[PDB]
Amino acid sequence: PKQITDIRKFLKISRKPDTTAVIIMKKKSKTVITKLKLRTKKYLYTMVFADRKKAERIENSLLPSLKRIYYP
Amino acid sequence: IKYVLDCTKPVKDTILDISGLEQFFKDKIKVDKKTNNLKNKVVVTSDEYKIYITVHIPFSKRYIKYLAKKYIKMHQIRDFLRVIAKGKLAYEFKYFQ
Amino acid sequence: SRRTKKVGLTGKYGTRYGSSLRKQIKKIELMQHAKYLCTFCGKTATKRTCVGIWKCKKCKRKVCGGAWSLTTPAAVAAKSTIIRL
Amino acid sequence: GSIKRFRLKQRLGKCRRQNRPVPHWYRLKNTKRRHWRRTKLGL
Amino acid sequence: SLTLQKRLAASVLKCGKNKIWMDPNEISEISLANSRFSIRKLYKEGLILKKPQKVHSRAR
RNA sequence: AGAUGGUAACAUAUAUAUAAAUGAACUCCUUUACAUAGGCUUUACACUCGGGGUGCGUUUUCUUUGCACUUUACCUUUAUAACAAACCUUGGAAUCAAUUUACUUGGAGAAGAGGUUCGUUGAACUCAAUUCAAAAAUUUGUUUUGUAGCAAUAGUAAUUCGUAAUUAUCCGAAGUGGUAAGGACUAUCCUUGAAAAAAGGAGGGAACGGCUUUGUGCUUUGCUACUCUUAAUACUUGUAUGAGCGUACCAACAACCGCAUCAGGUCUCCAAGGUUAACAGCCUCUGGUUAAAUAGAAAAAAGUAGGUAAGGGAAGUCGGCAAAAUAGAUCCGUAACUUCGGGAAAAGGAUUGGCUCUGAGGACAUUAAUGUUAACUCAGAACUGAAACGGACAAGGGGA
RNA sequence: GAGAACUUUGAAGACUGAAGUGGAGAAGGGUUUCUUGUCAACUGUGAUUGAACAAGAGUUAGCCGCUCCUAAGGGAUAGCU
RNA sequence: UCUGAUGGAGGAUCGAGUUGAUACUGACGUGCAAAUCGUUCAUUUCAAUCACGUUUAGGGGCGAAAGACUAAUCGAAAAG
Repeated sequence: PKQITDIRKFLKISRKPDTTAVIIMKKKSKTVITKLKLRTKKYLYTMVFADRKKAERIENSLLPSLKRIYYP
Repeated sequence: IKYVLDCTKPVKDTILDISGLEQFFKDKIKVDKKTNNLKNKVVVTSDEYKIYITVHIPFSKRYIKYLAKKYIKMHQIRDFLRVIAKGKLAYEFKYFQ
Repeated sequence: SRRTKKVGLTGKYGTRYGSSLRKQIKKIELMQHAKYLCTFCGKTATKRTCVGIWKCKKCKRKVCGGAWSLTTPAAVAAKSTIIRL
Repeated sequence: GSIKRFRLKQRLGKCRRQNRPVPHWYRLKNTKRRHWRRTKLGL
Repeated sequence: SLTLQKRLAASVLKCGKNKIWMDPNEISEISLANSRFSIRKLYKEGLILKKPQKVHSRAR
């Protein structure tokens, strides 16, 4: 498992052919924070989003033919 | 900080009163290891269906459950009653099963 | 304070073995555990490592010597005769 | 033991197989029988 | 008769064999249970319980 | 035709992925790779204390109460942080200084100051990202978020709902030192405490672009955008991932060996609480058991395993055989003899409980003075009791 | 259950007392393991129990081991007897 | 020279465990047992203890030496 913080690196990894699935995790903190995890052949890359607006925008902009799995 | 213990169900069954409960909490909460110095810092208010304890010092919510169990044990009620947490700030009297 | 009147380092042996044997072993353990002058660095920090090997804690350099002392009279005499020429 | 050689394990299986009783239908027309605790097969 | 159920219940509830309790009456259903699944189901419905650990207070 | 920073110790490739930093023959090293003893120290696990939450229990009386749960793996060169060391730069030391529990170290360069690396560990440290202010054709201070990713989706403890689902918690601090490992050391040896497979580093500098062409791999003419490294795909290659074997159970209490379901023997690891020096003894929690080639009743002799016995105290007996006698700890005192080390726990005295107190022994910040907070360890004094207190357990008889 | 001191369940009184009849393994054993039946003999008393008897079933690895290396050492080759 | 600390040596001491086996000449002696049980006792940083592997084979081995041990067999094993 690898955590990545750069949004451009995240999208660049997502667009790659190896990537198959994106995992969406949402949970209440104290506000709901989320974690987006691309599943590649080598590693599983997660980025943590504190806000909801940016997380939704990234999820929508995410390439759609790769399958989505929501854990909650 | 306000703690609420409801007794709506038991007193609707009329198996228990509110005046006795409230009096018990008045003379039994011990602050500074003393049983009758609630004064300004800790107060207990009144309600026809619930009981409210307002606290301004370090306090443990488990004390209310302890005292309620004490009361229902003294009045031979504890065999049918349980104190269950409702939310972050409230207890509630519930029957078995 | 002074711990032993005369037994010295042989106090580890207690009363066992003869007094003469303990005194004789003391005489040479004294010089077996002593520090010697490292003629290469000039610091008195040469200690016995094994039965005939002496290492300088500073030089890290080791030298063949006697069993219980860095040098033996028979060896120093021979070296003196050799260097005379 | 738990760790065994292949040949030893096959021998154990064979010795277990030879411990079964005579078939009933054949009895319509055994003595070389052993118990794991009484007689050790030593092999 | 209920040795199998005791073993399975201990394994399922992750406690000792001596810490499981069958309902003294209504043991026919317990005997009918012969799998981890069934023992889980009828523990959830309350025919086996896990007896509380013996109290070892530290107040003294 | 083979990159770059730092004075240096040394560092740098973060591509999905730190993959590539030319390098032959021939060499030289390193790792693998090693004893014992002693203490000091760090970390993890263990244990424990207090707070918050949840559930249960006691509740004649007392009890802000007693108990349980409150978790987080490998992997990410895990990044960083911190620390023992070693090294580099500067520095230039006697009024010697730094420093350890201990000793260790220095003009062959110490202290101080600033750095580098390895090793311990593995989210420490604002660690990362983010909000807000101050530096410029990207740096420093201030918030939020996240158990750093794994990760909560899993576990655990609860409350509900047809009978499979919902919900809430999973966080604020510390102490003891038991086990294990690591580190830096010191000491011991007429004892110096394996090897190889395998892997790495270096020294050295053999070979050298591409397209076309003359002549017999070489000289040559005309042009330049090319060599390595990782990944993917396609085709060819015989079918272009991961062979075979062990894996149940006992390990003694009836699964082993003693002719047996035999009180025998039989190797290793984990190791809770109380009392305590203690992994002793005794009692207890988790786990396990309540079974032993038998039961019931009676209860005399005798046997066997123990107890206790007035007065005397070895008269017993081959012989004090057996048993008894204190026996812990603290304080005091300790002879002959001696190889000077011992003898020695010589001998021989006193004290010891409980309770209520008193004194001593540390760490952390502010403008010489004031607050916050921890460990059990010693010493002393009152009071108290059927004069008893190492109350059980445990535990020298001495001497000539 | 025909039959219960020694099969099972619940309650109680106790024990083992983390140097444990607690968990993992090695040697040795070899199916004793599991489930379902079951009692002729055995389980030195009983027995409906069982490590007995009967029928079925059960052991899944690129990462745990062997396999590889070398040690004390063994065998063998060349010779030579 | 003397005193107080520090330090942690020793085929040093006590002592569980481990390894043994002093005494009761206890029990048992048709035993639980062809050597056991109980209490007592010796031993615990070293000439220490254990396991596995390996070497030495019978007029031979091995022996801190008892004619000990060499698979319940030893002043010459066991098998034919």
